[PDB]
Amino acid sequence: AGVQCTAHSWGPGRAVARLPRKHGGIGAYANFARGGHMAHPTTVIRRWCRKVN
Amino acid sequence: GAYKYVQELWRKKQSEALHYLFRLRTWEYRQLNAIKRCSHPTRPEKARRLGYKAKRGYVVYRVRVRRGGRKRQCVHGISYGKPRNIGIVGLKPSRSLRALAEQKVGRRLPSLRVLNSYWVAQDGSYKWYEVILIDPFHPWIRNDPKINWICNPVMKRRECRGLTSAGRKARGLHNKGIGAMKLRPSKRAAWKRNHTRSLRRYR
Amino acid sequence: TANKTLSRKLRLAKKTKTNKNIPRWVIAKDHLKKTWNYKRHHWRRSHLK
Amino acid sequence: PGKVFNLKKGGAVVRIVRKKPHQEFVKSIIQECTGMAPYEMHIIELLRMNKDRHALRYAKKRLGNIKRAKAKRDQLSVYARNI
Amino acid sequence: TPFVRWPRQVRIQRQKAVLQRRLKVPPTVNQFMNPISRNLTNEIFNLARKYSPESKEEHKARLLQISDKLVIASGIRRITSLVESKRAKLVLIANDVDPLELVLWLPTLCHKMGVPYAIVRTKGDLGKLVHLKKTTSVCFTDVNPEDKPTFDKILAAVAHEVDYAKAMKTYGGGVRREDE
Amino acid sequence: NQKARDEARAAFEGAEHIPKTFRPRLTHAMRCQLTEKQKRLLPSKLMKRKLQFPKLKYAVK
Amino acid sequence: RKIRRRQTRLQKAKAIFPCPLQKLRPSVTRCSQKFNLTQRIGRGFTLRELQGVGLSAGKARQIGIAVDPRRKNKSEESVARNVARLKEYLSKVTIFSEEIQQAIQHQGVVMP
RNA sequence: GGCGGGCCUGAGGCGGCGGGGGCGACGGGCGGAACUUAAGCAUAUCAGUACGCCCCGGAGGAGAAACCAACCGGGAUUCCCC
RNA sequence: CGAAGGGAGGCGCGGCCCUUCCAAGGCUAAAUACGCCCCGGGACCGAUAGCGGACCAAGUAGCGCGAGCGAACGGUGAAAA
Repeated sequence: AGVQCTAHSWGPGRAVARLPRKHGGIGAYANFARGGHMAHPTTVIRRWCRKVN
Repeated sequence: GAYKYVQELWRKKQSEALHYLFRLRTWEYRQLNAIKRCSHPTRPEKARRLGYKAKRGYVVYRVRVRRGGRKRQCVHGISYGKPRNIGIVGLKPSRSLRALAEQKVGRRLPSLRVLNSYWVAQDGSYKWYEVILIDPFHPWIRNDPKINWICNPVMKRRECRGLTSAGRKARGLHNKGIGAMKLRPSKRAAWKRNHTRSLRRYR
Repeated sequence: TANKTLSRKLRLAKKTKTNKNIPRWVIAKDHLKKTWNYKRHHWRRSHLK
Repeated sequence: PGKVFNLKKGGAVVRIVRKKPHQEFVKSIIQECTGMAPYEMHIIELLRMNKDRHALRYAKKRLGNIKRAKAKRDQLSVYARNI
Repeated sequence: TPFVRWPRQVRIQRQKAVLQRRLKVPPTVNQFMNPISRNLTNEIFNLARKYSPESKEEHKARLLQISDKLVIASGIRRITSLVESKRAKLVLIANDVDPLELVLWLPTLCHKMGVPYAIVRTKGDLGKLVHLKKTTSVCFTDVNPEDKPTFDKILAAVAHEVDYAKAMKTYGGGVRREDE
Repeated sequence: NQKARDEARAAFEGAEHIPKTFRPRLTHAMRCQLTEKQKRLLPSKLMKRKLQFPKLKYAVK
Repeated sequence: RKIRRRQTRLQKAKAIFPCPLQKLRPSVTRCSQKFNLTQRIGRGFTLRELQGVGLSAGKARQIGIAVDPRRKNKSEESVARNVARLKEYLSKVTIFSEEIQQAIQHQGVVMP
């Protein structure tokens, strides 16, 4: 999710923030970008079950 | 009892008589093509040891492999990157030239299944090996309980999956016990079973 | 172009034949409320091929 | 140390397990037909004169094992006596 | 005229013959390239015809629905056992066997056991005797009381013409191109 | 078509090598497989040992 | 997974109702000095142990007794423990050639 | 010398039957990186990984000891716990 | 370069034992893995979220010579009355 697209930082001199942008110039690949990955994606490796004696 | 004598005559490979016979053959083989259909095994005793039976659906082909070390295919000889990974001539193939001979006859004839191969002759330039291949759709083979397993679909192009004797040697499967405990289901599979993180429920 | 191949011409023909709007009865039959065919092309603005 | 220390080892009875001519005949017919390899002929020349350490040294290089080369030295010796 | 570029297979087979007449063939191989005389070959072959197994057509009417006649045994594996057991009284081996290593040791094991042997010409001819396309070796093990005088005559000329001692020392090998 | 296909099926019915259109459906894999008679064929020696030591029913108390 | 394998054992048990799911297997001393004085189920009875109960390898396999040709007895005491195993099983076994329905299938390791 | 046969090695054609190509997984065979970690960097690590190529199957591979051990010993393979 | 009885016992070499096995041929089920696809469930997401794509026509419209890139757009009402 959010990583299926091809986005690269436009660079440092185009008057735009350095976040990754799609070919058109659309913000991508970040928590703050619409369509971007979760900053820390939720995962099934969480221990769902605890232990009791 | 004849085949006992041939096994011992063929243990004397540098014998004056075998030397003439193997010089005459290494000349003939050089004159022919790399993969050649042979009307019969040239080595009947070794073919019979490795399975060949003189019935229909049993074919022998001689494959010629070029002798020598490998040169990595990198343009201009340059393999960029880390210095350990440099070096293009003098590298050594990971599979015997016997295994290559069986992979070469598999590609030329993908309609046949490979059983086993044996050394026939060598020169400084080339080494010749004869491969016994089986037609898995012949009536005699399908109905013969001894070779009927070659007709199973899971034995399709066995050389391409390292399942012939020479491929098995190159995968380290002739060795068993200490030395071979990280190459048993497969080298790749052992690494995957060792490096798996279990993450059980009641961890 | 005035010299074209039948194969090139046939694909171009299909493009012309299917550059049509939704039939008015289909809008009624399907109760579409979305009349425009979005696959419609214009020679000046669109580049087929 | 490759054993544990138990002075009273043996509190059980131990089942101890006990230990072709035609093959020699086939070799005799093939020897008559083929003769000796060139490497063996040289060990037969050395065993006639240059002696054991030279013969063993050539044989350990050619065969690659001391037990195998020592055995070849003994086998070739019988034919070397009568040179 | 005789300047044709013959097919590659024809050239290789003509050259293989030329090389075997130029290289020094070791004595054991040379014994196959120097077979027994044609007159004797006819005489053993005539006697073997008087033996022989059932013919293919005789086996066909035997194989519709319907004795110990002495027949020549065939095949290296049976022949070796008969030579080793001294059951054989004559062994016939063909000059040409594709892997000569199949029959190279036979003259040696026949002399050791005392069975008389001869190297006859063409395995196709030895096949005609047993009704098979080709066989490495045929061998008489018994012989009819009626045909034992002929057997004695043939076995004597086999001894006159076959010299294991000379053939194991001939090293005939190669001739010179000029020597045609 | 049904009539011609039916009459033709019947004509080549009971013929060795019947036309491919008239052959069973199956799949490529099934049409290249081994008949369960061919797959269960055992060598004479192995089959003899099956008869020699037949499968049995037993209960352990 | 627990459910899938329980179903598989129930399906196999139904397939051979009188016969137990598991074959009689030998008692073998656990290896190494750390475990020498403790015994565990092994793979198969040796041919020497089978001779003590007078059963052939093929016969023993028919009566649900696992047979190991590779295993060699090692100690006289091992043959005696294992021969006793087979005798207790041979009494328990009831070879049958509707009473089969009233037979009670054994569950788990035969002789634990 | 030239004409027939047998055998052996080839050559063209015809019949029957097979092969080829597909699938973002799992599986087998190969060829094979570098970013990265070492607070630099060459061995090392990444990684026997990405990717490239070849080959199956409903699983595959492995498999009935030229095994481990050192015992009051086990006993083909695969898989899990440690 | 090349054996004959040979292999192994986790420090090489030479000797002598011991324990343990038969390489250089072949087959084999089960337990194990896993997408497409179907089925079911959820302390999951709730339209800038959740797949890129909930919308009659999404890998679509559009863009790039090409490899390839790739959107946006849910909701009248109980009934279209």
